[PDB]
Amino acid sequence: KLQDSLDAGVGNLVDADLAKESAKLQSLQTKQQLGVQALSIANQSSSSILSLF
Amino acid sequence: KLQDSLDAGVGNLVDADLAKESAKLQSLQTKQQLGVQALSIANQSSSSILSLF
Repeated sequence: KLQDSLDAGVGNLVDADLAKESAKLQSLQTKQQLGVQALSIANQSSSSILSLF
Repeated sequence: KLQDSLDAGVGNLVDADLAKESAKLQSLQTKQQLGVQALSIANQSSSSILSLF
């Protein structure tokens, strides 16, 4: 019983809960796709100079 | 981040505003054509004396 309680305490000490991570993964994947879109929009800005000439 | 800030500072230090140059260039082209035509009209001062003789 002592070894059981000790392993349970180590598991509380270290193990992460995954139900939070199913949310965190979705949020960061969506934010990454928005970041690539924002980076494309930022890269495109230089094209306007050519219209002036 | 610090190298990005230093590069942005150099860019503010030396970059030209091309939208200003788009106006300044056409203004100088028109002024140059006016200067050439003015020099052409000034060249003909010798023409008037032929009528006197």
